[PDB]
This record gives sequence, C-alpha cells and structure tokens, in this order.
Amino acid sequence: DYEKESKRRKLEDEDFLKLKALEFSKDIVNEKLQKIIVVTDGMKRLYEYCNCKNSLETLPSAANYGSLLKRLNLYNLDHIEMNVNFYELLFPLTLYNDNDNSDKTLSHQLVNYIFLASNYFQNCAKNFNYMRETFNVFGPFKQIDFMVMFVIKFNFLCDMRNFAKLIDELVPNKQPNMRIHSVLVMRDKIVKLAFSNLQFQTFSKKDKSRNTKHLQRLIMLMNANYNVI
Amino acid sequence: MECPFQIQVCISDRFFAFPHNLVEPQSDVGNKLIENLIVYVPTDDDRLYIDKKQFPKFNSVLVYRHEHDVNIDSRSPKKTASATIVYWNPLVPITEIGAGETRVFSVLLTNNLFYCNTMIVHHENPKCPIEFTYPKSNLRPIACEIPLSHFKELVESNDFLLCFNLETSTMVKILSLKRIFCIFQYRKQPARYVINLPHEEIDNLYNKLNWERTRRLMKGDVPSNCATVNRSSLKYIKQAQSLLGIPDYSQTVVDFVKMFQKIIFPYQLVPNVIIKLNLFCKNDSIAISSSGIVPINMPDFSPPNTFDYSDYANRTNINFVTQRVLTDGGFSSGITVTPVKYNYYL
Repeated sequence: DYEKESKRRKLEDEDFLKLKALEFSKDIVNEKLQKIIVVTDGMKRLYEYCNCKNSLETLPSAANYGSLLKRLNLYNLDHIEMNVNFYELLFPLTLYNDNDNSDKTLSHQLVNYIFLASNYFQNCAKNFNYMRETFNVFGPFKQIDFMVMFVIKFNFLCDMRNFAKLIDELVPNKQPNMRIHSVLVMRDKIVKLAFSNLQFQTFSKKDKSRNTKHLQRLIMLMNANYNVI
Repeated sequence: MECPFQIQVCISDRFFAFPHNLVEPQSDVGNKLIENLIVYVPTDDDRLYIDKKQFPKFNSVLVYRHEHDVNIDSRSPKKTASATIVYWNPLVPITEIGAGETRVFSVLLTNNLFYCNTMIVHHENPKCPIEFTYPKSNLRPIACEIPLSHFKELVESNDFLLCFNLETSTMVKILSLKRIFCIFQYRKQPARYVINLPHEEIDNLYNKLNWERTRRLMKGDVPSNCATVNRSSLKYIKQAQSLLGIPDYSQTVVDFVKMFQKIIFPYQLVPNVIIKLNLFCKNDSIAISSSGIVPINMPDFSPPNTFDYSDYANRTNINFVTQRVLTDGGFSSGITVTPVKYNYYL
C-alpha cells in the first residue's frame, strides 16, 4: 500500500554494502607468475636448457649456447615476433603492493629489478650486431634472428623465474600500484623505441618442423600472451 | 547539446567504481543479443579498475580511453550496431552509439548530458566532509586522479590532502573531486580534508560543483544539506571567530549558524551572520504560524504603499535631530542620521 520506505531502506543498505565491498578488492592468489613458473620449469626439465649461470648485467655468451642454437635450428620459429611486450612481460610484478608496508624492501627490489631489466634490454639492443657475429661464429643459421631473439628472451625468462621465486609467498592485489605502473610504462616506452629503430632479416622456414608442446608454450609466454593454460 | 534519443543515463553517487551488475546486452532490430561489449573511460588510468572477468554474460570485452573526436557531430552520432557500448563518467560529448540501448553511468552531470533522459539514484542521509586548515596531525596525502588506489585509507584514515598534478585539465580535476566527495559522503564518519591548490582555482571548482548540484536538483535529485562555502564567507567566519570564537571547531561554520539558530525564532529577525553569508534574492525563514522574518512580513511580499513618511522624510526633521545630537555630544562631524523608513508594516 505504501512506498518510499522500501526504496529508502534498500538504498541505505546497498550504500553500506558498497562501502564494505570497496574492501573486497584485495585478491588471494595470482596466476601470471604461476604460468611463468610452470612454463620455465617444464622446459628446463624437458630439455635441460637451464644452463642458468648467467646474470642479466651482460649479454649472454655463445660459448654457453652453441649446442642450444644447433638444437633450435631443428624447430620452426616463424611464430616468434621481433619486438618485446615489455609492459606485458612485467605486468604481473606491479600487483604485489602489500597492504600498508609489510617491508619496504619489496617495492625497492621491484624498482631495482625493473631498472635492471631496462638496462639489460638496452644493452641487448645496443650490441645486436655483436650478438649476430658471436652466433654466426658457430655457423650460419637461416633463422639466426629468431635464435637471437629467443636466446635473449629465454635468458630473461630464466632470470625472472629465479627472481620471482622469492616473492610468490606474498599476496597479489587486483589494483596495481600507481608508481610501479608508471615506471613500467615509461620503461616500456624506452624499450619499444630502442627496438623500433632497427632492421631485422626475418626468415621463413616452410619445412614442417617438429612441434614440441613445451616449445610452443614457451614461445607464447615469451610474447607475453597468457592464453596458454 | 540536443541529446540523441537513443541515450539512457543513470546518475548515482556510488558510481565511482564500475557497476558491473547493471551492464547488460542490447538488441537491435535484428533481435539478436550482441555479446561484443566495448567500454570507454576518461583516462588510461581507469583501465586498471575494470575487471575483464566481471562480465560472465559477454563473450569479449574491449577497453579504450575515451579520446574526443571531431569528425563526427553529436547531433548524428556514429552507429556501430556490431557491439554494445557503455560509457563511464564521460567528460566530452558522446560520439559513438552501440546497437539499441546505450547506458552512460556517471557521477557527474555536465551540460552535454543535461537534455538526455535520466534515472537518478538519489541518496539517503549524506555525511558532510569537514574542511579545515593546519594552522598537528599526520597528514595522509591522496592521489586525486586515481582515488581508487586509496579506498582503504579513505575508509579508515581521517586527514586527507587533495593533490593534483598540473597536467590534469579542469574537467578531470572536477571529476576526481566529485569522486572523492561521494566517497566521503558514503563514509561512516565525517573526514577532514584540504586542497593544495591556489584559492582562485578552488573557487572555480566550487562554482562548478554548485552548478552540477543545481542540475542534479533540476532533474529531481534529493537535496543535500552538505555543500561548499564561499571563501569570502570563510573570511567573515574567521573574523567572527577571532572576535569571539577562541578554538578551531571541526564544523565551526555550523557552530556559528546553530548558535544563532537558537535565537532566530523568538526575537523574529534574521541573524546578521546569515545576511552577510549571502542583489535581491532576499532570504527569509518560517514558523508553522503565518509570519515572515525580515520585517515580520506577511506570506505575500513587500507591501507597495502602507503609510506616508511626512513626519520623517522631510529634511527639516532630520536636520533638527542631527543638530540636537551634535550639540549634545560635542561632535563636529562623523555622525549620520537616517529616517526610520524600512518599516514595511508593524
């Protein structure tokens, strides 16, 4: 018979529910890092390719990857791009803004790791012909550009595996930090600009090379597309 | 400004966050549900607060930063019947219409949407945020352009410092301010706040807010007793305080006004604080019985001609009284006499 009171009470209770549901944005688990760990560990176990004894501070040395390159010649690598989805690659990291500040070392370690990746990719772009020469030493390969890009991104993936092996205990969050996001955005700008000013001799391998599931998973993860699992 | 007839607008204070539950597909004349959903946002920052998993109904979701377009007029918006479209707090004229309905959920009601349809979700018992200034507390600054980051702090903490980059255009500043003000009005207890901007810009922002609330009221929104206070009025309040008010109360303006509310009625006159707080637009008050305030006016208006002023307005009487007071006091100048002429009716 009456009106208003129902609507007013419902609106008030919904307002209280909204102010409570604000706090619902906390997350309980991440998946991107889990995919990273899964793919890295699977490839390492399947092919022992984790000759993981090198840091990102310098370019990888062909002395540690000659047989790796020889094996890589077996597969086809036309699916692999040339540039890097740096923003996409490092997006999972920003999610770990701990509530208040559990330990300030977390944020600074994140910043330091981001800048380390920045310098690593800058050096990789800077010494591109150097790597072309070093990997032509062991013998020419039709997909030499694919091999170089894959080697660089695989070294980076192994290093990121080791780095993030130390943080997965913590809790992610749906809302990434603003500061970390801005740093990542500007660094992605820098990296993409550095890579876009080059020329690459892409090769098409029309032979039906053997398709390894771990290889294709690693390829898709490298280009940071997480539609793999 | 003449809004197209396909737009549906919902306005509510609690739209600072995206309202996932309310988004639904639309059907064109083809009578086929469209599952490709496209969304727009003011700045790329808001993209980081739209879950791609909060839309189980829809097959695919594409997000874009709403960047103003010039090649298409608002009179005849472009039609893309291949995807539903839903806007969020738009700040420039809408230019793209999806199939069938096109909802626009916003917390700000500018001129561009005024002539569209409307469904306001009004609010109950809003809290009034408290404005003050430091001249003893742990000030907690907040990123105004992205308030969604500091939601927990806003819920919990008390002091807050509005902070704006110089990049932000006026419109985005207004939108962020409205977001934070709605957050406060939904808060469980009043929160203290200040702005780190030049005073003139603060006045411009408050004028914008006043006109926004005027439009909201003209579309039927429930009135809110919480509103900003003009800076000149603030200076008057500070002078009154310094004259007699020793401390700095949280709602000292409300304190003054209620301290005179206690006397408005029995003496039947406006407290001069209200008068100075306000050409024409003369204010009054009421009781359940029929009587005005300023002269004890009848409910109609200022009477046109009630009685002559022969005994007063004549220069002889005013001069005689002036000479009498001057002689009695020993003055030579500095005293002015005015006839009692503002006598509407006893």
